[PDB]
Amino acid sequence: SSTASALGKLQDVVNQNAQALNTLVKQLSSNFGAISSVLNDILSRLDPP
Amino acid sequence: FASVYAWNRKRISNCVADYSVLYNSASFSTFKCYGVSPTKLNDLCFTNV
Ligand SMILES: *[C@@H]1O[C@H](CO)[C@@H](O[C@@H]2O[C@H](CO)[C@@H](O)[C@H](O)[C@H]2NC(C)=O)[C@H](O)[C@H]1NC(C)=O
Repeated sequence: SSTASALGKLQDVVNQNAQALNTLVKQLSSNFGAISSVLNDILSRLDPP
Repeated sequence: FASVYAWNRKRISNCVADYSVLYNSASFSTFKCYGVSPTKLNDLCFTNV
């Protein structure tokens, strides 16, 4: 009841899963060498070829 | 118009431009553009030119 920080393993597992998911969803915002990171702009601005 | 070493730079803003009536003009020797498809110049909207 009083002393905390005795449940490290479960918290570590949850943290690892959440952090992996967050970094995966954050990866979507990169440019990857193109001129825009949003696909709608690149489809609506430039010639399909 | 001025010379190449003293090219005339001007700002165009706060107006409803019309490139369709200008693109169809046949008096131009060449008309080559980078980064945008000309047919999609009638729906894009910029801040200043
Ligand atoms: C200067 O103005 C004239 C006339 O306003 C333009 O001439 C037009 O040229 C196009 C293509 O050659 C024609 O389709 C139009 O019919 C012409 N206009 C008229 C009223 O007949 C000329 O293109 C303009 N030049 C510049 C550099 O803007």
